[PDB]
Amino acid sequence: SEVRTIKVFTTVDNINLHTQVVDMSMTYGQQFGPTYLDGADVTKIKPHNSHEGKTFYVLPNDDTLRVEAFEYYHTTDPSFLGRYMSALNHTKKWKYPQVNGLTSIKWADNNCYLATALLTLQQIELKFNPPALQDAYYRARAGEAANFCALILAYCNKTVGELGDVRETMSYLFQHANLDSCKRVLNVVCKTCGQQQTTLKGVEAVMYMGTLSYEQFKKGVQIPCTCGKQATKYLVQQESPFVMMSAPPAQYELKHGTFTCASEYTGNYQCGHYKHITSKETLYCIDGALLTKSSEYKGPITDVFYKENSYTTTIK
Ligand SMILES: Cc1ccc(NC2CNC2)cc1C(=O)N[C@H](C)c1cccc(-c2ccc(CN[C@H]3CC[C@@H](O)C3)s2)c1
Ligand SMILES: [Zn+2]
Repeated sequence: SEVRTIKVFTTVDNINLHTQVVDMSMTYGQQFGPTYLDGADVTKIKPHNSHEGKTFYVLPNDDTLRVEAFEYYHTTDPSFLGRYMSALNHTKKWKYPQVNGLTSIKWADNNCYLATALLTLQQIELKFNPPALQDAYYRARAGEAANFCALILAYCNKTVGELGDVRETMSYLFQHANLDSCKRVLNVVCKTCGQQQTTLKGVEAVMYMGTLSYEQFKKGVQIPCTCGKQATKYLVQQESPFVMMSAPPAQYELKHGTFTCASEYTGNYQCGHYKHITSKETLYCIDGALLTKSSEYKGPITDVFYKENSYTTTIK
């Protein structure tokens, strides 16, 4: 029969486009290997006329594509692009309403943890190393978050519909961000073992598990020492744009102007629901597309974010 061809573009980054002549006899899979159009898998689909001039993602099967992919995503995981595309096929159908001047996500597929992560990222100063996240984060801030959400899912190895932990999600994202200048100095004091000082850099400089209260962390927290006597750990020095204080969910009171934003978590381990509390002129509770306002808050909180620049203790 007649051999028909169209010109299309292939890519791994949607920056470097590569002109290809495709036979309309054969599947994309027979000519490129696994191929995606706007996240949708077309590997086993024959080219349509409407495809002419369109861009298709392909797996890097040569050194040029492998390098462009690594430079863009900062990963060599062979399944990364397929997972990104599979997730994108879903997140492009989500609604991203502007709620309180920020981009949120209307609830679907257990995406409350992503909505809360996305709302937190918009409030804190953060530069991503992968251009993929830089580029998608810039679009997410402008209200176009489908790509950013699909990259978060891909980078965090989460299925669409699986409930995730906001603290684990932020931890992954922080590990792909420039925090080289973030520094934390801790002092642990025991009656027996004396005073020992530790300096933490990067992700460990901005995250703490065991208290929601920045003020309590500064005053001092009780931790088990090596000897088995209780010891006091306190913050001596903090240099970072923000700090993230996490703990297992507990009834907490949030007061206007004493924090930036917080993760509320109702329900049981791995099957609950996240809401985002933010401090503006009053306390805002952002629940996907749903918004409520209150002068004060009491609820089960698991993450609190406070802004920072430089803090030095007055203790000793
Ligand atoms: C949602 C989710 C997904 C995946 C994972 N995976 C693992 C962590 N990495 C691998 C976790 C969670 C999770 O649920 N996190 C919350 C913050 C959380 C964290 C820690 C503990 C708990 C809880 C314990 C008990 C609970 C029931 N309710 C309590 C809380 C308030 C009080 O009045 C009753 S929730 C949750
Ligand atoms: Zn001790």
